[PDB]
Amino acid sequence: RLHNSHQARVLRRRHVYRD
Amino acid sequence: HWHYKTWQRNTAGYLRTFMRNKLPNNEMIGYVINDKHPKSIRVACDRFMYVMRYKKTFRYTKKVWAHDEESEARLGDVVRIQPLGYRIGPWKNYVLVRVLHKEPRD
Amino acid sequence: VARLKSHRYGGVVALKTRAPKSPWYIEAEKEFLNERAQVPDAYIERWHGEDLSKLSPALRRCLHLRCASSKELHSWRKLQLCRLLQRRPFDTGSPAVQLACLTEKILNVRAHLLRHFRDQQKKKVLSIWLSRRHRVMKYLYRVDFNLYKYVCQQLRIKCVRFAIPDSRDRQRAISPIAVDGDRCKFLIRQKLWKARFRPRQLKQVDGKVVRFTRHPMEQPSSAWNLPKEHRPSLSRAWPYGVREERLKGNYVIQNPTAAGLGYCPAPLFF
Amino acid sequence: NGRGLFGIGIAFGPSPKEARSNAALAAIQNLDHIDFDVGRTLTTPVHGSEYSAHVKI
Amino acid sequence: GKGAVHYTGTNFRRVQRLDIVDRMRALVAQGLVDAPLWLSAAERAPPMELSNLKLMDRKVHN
Amino acid sequence: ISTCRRRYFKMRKFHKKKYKKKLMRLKKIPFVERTWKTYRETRLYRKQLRRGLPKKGARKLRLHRER
Amino acid sequence: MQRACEMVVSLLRVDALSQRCPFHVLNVQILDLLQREGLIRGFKVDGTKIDILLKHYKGAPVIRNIRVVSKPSRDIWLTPHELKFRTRFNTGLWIMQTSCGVISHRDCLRMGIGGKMLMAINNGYQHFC
Amino acid sequence: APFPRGIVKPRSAKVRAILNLSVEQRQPNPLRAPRKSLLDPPPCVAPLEKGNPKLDRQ
Amino acid sequence: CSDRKRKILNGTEYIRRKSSHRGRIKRGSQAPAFKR
Amino acid sequence: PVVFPHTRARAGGKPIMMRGKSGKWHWLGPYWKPPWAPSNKARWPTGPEEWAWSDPTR
RNA sequence: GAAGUUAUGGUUUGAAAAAAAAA
RNA sequence: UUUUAUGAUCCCAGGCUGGUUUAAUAAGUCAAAGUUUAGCCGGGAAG
RNA sequence: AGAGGCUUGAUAGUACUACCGUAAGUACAUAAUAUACAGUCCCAGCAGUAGCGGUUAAACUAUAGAAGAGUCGAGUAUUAUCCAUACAUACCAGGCGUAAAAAGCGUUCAUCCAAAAAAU
RNA sequence: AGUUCUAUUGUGUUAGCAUGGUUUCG
RNA sequence: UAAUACAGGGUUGAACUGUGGGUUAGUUUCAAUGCCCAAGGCAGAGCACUGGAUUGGAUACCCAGGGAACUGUGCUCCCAUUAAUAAGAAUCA
RNA sequence: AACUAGUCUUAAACACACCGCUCGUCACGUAACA
RNA sequence: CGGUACGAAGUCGAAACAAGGUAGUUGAUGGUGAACCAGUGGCUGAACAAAAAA
Repeated sequence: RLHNSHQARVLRRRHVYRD
Repeated sequence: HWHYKTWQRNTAGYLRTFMRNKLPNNEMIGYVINDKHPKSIRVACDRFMYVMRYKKTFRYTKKVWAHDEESEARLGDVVRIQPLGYRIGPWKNYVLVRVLHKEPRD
Repeated sequence: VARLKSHRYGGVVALKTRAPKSPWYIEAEKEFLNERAQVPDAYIERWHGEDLSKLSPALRRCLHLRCASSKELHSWRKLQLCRLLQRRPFDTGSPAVQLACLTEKILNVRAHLLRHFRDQQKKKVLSIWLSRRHRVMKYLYRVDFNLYKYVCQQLRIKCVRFAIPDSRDRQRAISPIAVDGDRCKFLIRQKLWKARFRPRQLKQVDGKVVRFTRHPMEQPSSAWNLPKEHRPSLSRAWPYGVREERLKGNYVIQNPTAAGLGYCPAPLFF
Repeated sequence: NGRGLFGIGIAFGPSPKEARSNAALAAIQNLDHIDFDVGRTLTTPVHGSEYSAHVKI
Repeated sequence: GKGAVHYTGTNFRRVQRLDIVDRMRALVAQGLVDAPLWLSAAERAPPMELSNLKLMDRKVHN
Repeated sequence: ISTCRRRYFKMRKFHKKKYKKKLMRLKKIPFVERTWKTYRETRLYRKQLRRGLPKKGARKLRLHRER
Repeated sequence: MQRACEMVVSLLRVDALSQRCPFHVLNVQILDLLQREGLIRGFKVDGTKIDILLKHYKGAPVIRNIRVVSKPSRDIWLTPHELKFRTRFNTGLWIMQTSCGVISHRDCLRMGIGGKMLMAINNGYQHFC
Repeated sequence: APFPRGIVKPRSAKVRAILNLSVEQRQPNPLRAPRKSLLDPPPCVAPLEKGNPKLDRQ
Repeated sequence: CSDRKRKILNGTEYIRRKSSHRGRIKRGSQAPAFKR
Repeated sequence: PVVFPHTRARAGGKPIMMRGKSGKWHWLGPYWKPPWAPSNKARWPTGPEEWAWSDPTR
């Protein structure tokens, strides 16, 4: 996963916490 | 503006960046960076270019004004917009299509 | 050739000097130091009635916070904030409690610097802790928005919002220094001072001309970055009208610590 | 030998001829076996580097 | 530039160990040496692979 | 850098400083009183005979072309 | 991706029976491909680390070279007819990631699918980026 | 011990040998370079005695 | 830095560049100092 | 649980002693342990001597 | 007719407007 | 209130695009950018 | 020589498209010439970085210096232009101890990358 | 890694003190 | 660098916490000496300068004396600018 | 305690090898920038 | 104007390379026909000399 821009990071989140 | 050559347009990197950029009806995705004005939003959209010389893709931002008939897109919400073909007033050029992610309110 | 014979500059050049603190600035500093020095009526650590009963009244007085050191008073205050904002009795690492403790530590170090203004390492420690508190606030904002608002309200610190990435313009950027600006009004803002914005020279009473490297800080308005009521309009500033939220003054400002056009954030320590 | 045994020798001498003879002796002592395929084709291209020297096969 | 800074690269040499049987078979096949008398016995009793067994030594805490 | 090489820069810097100090005393500012093109100017345009236009196109100039 | 570029180092060890590398599902899949291609004796998954038991032959190791293609700071993708040209006349293994899993360039060429070129094992001197 | 008010950082081998306890070459790092072995080829240096080359088999 | 440090070493900058460090021969800075 | 270790990057930097004739530490002191350092047990194999104090509290 | 389209060289010398106030 | 180090404010210089063959296991599109009949475009006025 | 231009001190593999040691301009005619020689002497001059010329030069000038020698050829050479051969414009494909290059030590914004790569 | 407490502080700023080269007084 | 006062950082443990980071300008806290400014001002020592020697000769090295500089929340970061050859991950028992 | 011949160590910007290498003002002509 | 690059080697000294005969050089200075000298703080791209234990 290359481009971790703001939009990309917002869209790439399965859950609130990464336990 | 940048022009790609015929052979360059067949490469996997160019094709994949073109695929990422394109959507049905030329729609785009972004997030709200301005919601002061009524029935209007300024949206920052991720856009990618493929540089042949270094064989990698970099991202830049496209900021446009869209029309929001209702008041449902606040600051920091991820939205999908579609072009109009005409400029409503001095700024607005796109139309809100849907809200993808909503920043919590209140 | 026709030309005016020129000569090396003959004149007086202003002496660069520090900007004096205004009376309001000095009074605010004294108020902060006095409030920090105030000692409440409580004991140190976690002694309570049964623990203190066994001792004699003189030794109980020795235990009381009046005899306690600054570290013990600071720990007591942090314990009180923790008990206010904690998940459970021993929760000290939850981001809310971390924010409270970092704020308390920042205030304690600011008081210590106001006293030992020559302690340089503590300014670096203060900058590090400001950055840590900024990160903790950014994390808590996303993790729990309602609790983030509640914690900011209880701590009386600016509730900065991280809905969209910050800006590269210092006139718009977030100010971790400006946070907790209610306590200290001198940690709010500052006028531009570089190149064309540098203060102009002034002739002092002694008769020598001095130029300040900084603009003397003026007391900021109480309406700094607060919601305003707007009248209906249709102009360049409002090319589509005014929202009812703008008319009523109920709208939200995500960066209440923004310095504003023509203003830089307040210095780390002055 | 032109079949899989090859070596290089560097040697000194009072004259160029004796230097060459000593170098040949050193090469004979330094012969090693090259991993060739009976089919007489390379399986991959090959590169060798030493400071600013580059060999390409 | 530098010299022996290429870890996991040209610093090490990944070359095969050719024992007596391998070297003599190659020499005979290429015809550089006449077949020695011991070669048949050596081939029928090939040397073991000592490097593989060497790689089996493990450091132990005392 | 080594000491032997440092001496050259030492001497030139010292000469500069000394010659400025020499003029430091004075107060009256001294007064001091091109068809040909430079190489950088010449390198901008191509002189090869294309179809007519001397310097009116990207193929005529040496600017970075977007492609 | 970072973990794979790290595991390259653990794979390129010499004079070692086994070596450890960082754990990741992508690393596990690449190790599966390598074992199916018979380049490692085996591997073991232990929490944060993976212990690769390497394979040797006549002293030298089986893995003689690793060339990294796709780095976490730059993806590399190829169409089938570009992959064919780039892997022309080479017995090395070019690891490809596709919508069908982590496979070899030969599987990718037979399938005619577009893939992402990760690593090249024993590819000699053959690279373009 | 004495208090020198800081340490020195010489770069040359000569000054490092003077100002360090020892400059003995250590064993190569197994993660960086291979171990030295008796089979390593000797340096290609002409044998000389007092500046004269001793190159004669008889 | 190569040509830049060469200019520093030969002293062109010492003459032509303002310095908030001042000195009796170097050009001075009449404005508040900041890192650039 | 399987959790990776945290980074060995720490704020402030590394100890610096002020240049000149002051002897003051511009940052940190001479007892600072860098994050990239072996274990205490590794660095002190012998452990406490028989004449050291079991309880270090003053 | 519409939607997307990396700027380059001349070394460059970062804030520009509106609004508020002023008389 | 709107732009702005993703280069705003604001000078000077330049219309863009295509051309088949093309040696070397360097090609299945000539492979970051080099063209040559051509393609697209390039105000208005007898007041 | 059916013809001229350039070279005639060392130095550059003189490439490369079908053929890929599977053959004859093979034999006779039919065996060679130039680090032979002449003019000048740190001069005149030549040359591409290196360099040559010090009164016996394969390095300057001279080809009846011989029907001389090498290449291309109705042409050939000099200058100029470049994406100027890997003076790798270094993504393929260069560097920053000592030879050019790590900002004086640090706190951060934006970007970038990491950890649930590819897919969702 | 971070927060709280815990034991330890040749770290930085601190009112004052013990000692000492040197000069001074007889 | 004794004690005391106020603050860090490091190390060890318990609890809490749960990818919350690595790098960093349109950023700014600190930073030898010198110079500018301000302070004080004769404990020591000490540029320029004076005079006692050596030297064809010295504007120096040697000796005697010496009003420049030697302690600052100021101005302030030039450098052979401070724990090194930038920071982080991986490979090792 | 000294000198020559060695022999050994260290330093070197010397290698025609300390009768070495090497710095600068002034003087002297041809030039570019200013 | 002051400085700078080329050819020439002329006068004046001997500043550096060895402990170069006063270690060198560096930041900002003071002084001097010239290289340079002096103080102060940096570095080593410097030498000499150099401990048993009561």
